[PDB]
Amino acid sequence: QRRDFIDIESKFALRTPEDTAEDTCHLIPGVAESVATCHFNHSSKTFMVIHGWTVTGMYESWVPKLVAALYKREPDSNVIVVDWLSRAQEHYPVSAGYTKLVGQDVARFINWMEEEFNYPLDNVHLLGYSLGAHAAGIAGSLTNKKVNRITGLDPAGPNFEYAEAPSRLSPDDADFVDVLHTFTRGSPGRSIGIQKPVGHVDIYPNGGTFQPGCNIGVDQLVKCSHERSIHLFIDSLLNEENPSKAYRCSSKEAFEKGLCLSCRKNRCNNLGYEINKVRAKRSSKMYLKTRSQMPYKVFHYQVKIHFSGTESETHTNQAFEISLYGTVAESENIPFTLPEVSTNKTYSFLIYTEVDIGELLMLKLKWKSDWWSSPGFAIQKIRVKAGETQKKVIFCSREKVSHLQKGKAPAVFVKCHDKSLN
Amino acid sequence: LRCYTCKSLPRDERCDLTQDCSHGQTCTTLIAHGNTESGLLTTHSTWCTDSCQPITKTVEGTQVTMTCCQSSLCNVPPWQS
Ligand SMILES: *[C@@H]1O[C@H](CO)[C@@H](O)[C@H](O)[C@H]1NC(C)=O
Ligand SMILES: *[C@@H]1O[C@H](CO)[C@@H](O)[C@H](O)[C@H]1NC(C)=O
Ligand SMILES: [Ca+2]
Repeated sequence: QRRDFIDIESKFALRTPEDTAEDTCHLIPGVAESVATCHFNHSSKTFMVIHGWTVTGMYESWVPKLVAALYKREPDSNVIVVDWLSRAQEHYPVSAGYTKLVGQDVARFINWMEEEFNYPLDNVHLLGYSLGAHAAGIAGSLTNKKVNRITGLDPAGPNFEYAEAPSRLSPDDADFVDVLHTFTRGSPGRSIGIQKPVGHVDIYPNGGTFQPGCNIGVDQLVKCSHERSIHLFIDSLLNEENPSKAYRCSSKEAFEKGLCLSCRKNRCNNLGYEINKVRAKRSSKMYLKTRSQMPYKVFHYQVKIHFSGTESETHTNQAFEISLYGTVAESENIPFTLPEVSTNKTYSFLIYTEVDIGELLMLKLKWKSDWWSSPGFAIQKIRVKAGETQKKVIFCSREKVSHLQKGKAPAVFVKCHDKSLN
Repeated sequence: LRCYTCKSLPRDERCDLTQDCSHGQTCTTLIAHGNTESGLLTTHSTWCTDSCQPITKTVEGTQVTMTCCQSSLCNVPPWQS
């Protein structure tokens, strides 16, 4: 049958857990014997890794890392690496046009596997990076039956931002499309990563514009925010027990105020491999904060403070520190500044931490910095909502009220109530 | 189950408040003992919690004691009953 697939330029290398770095064995379309030579296990699910644009025409160092993580997590699976390197080492708008041909080559290969060995497409998960997410989506749209999953790892933005659904990744391309947006910084059509939601679940770590640990200090520096999507996904493969929670929110601004930390009917989901495959009418744009390094997981808290005073005082751009103490551990001197701090007014805000403090017990609050007497607010209670545990916690002052004075001693609050939200 | 549901009461104040708990809920008592800008103070908080786990931890010079309970109106500090 080799004659029927001779026009295909993309190569399909079936890597193994012991040999993750090289394209040793190829699954050649039309040659059923190659599938047996490469020892493809017909009883296992298939992960097809699709790379992006490569200025050097060779594999970026993340490829052996993802393949290694996918075999660690799923040891009996088949990790196929799709090679479209010559088409990927061209002027960007040329390479971006080639995703339609690579998509066609991927779909024809998936269809040949279905036809030749009755392999189910419901056992196929496509993982496309940058241009590869678009080619994964194009492929998904050309299969005889829908593929089970497509994971878009920061799909490319220029030429795709205003592209119609057939020309890019869309939710229609697979039964479930999950996207990680990590380099949306720039104006629409001029952002490295796609801005617009293109899946069923579109996750935007740290707002999605840029990633932590990526400010200055082959073109590794210019691409770490883009490439963080793969490492965020690798981390989810390596920590099945402790997934990173994403939260559905109206905007990245409302999520920064701690307004979106709910888990009620898929308002929260797992980032990565352990995602709950929930399809919705409109796409749920989701948010979360992360660390700068692997393990990326953080704990999100909304903090609400009512500031009570005698006289009508207003203070702008005020710096504070919050210390959280739990049964497991503690996380001290967490800074946050408030734009306005007024008398008899309440303020909400998001606080996050890499530390698993456990169940909260104590909260310490410091107001950071004579011609004038130091300003102050009387605080009775602090309400905290914990996103990961889904617990509404109340802290109340040790005495009747805890006096919060600028540059002075911190206010101490202890837990006085707990409620589970589920 | 019926637990006492009171927020940060002074040591020598009795909880006159109650709440009929949900399923799988137990009575908890949180006692905080330590120095304040009003002298060494003992407080007690009580509520229906979904999963209670006993603990005693000294956090920044404040002894925090959590205890757990399965019988009605049993979340009473040791110095009261
Ligand atoms: C093939 O995969 C199945 C699980 O899908 C596993 O039980 C079996 O051991 C694998 N076969 C080989 C040759 O390892
Ligand atoms: C703040 O509210 C309290 C009553 O809760 C009142 O005594 C105080 O005067 C108020 N301060 C101002 C400036 O409104
Ligand atoms: Ca599409």
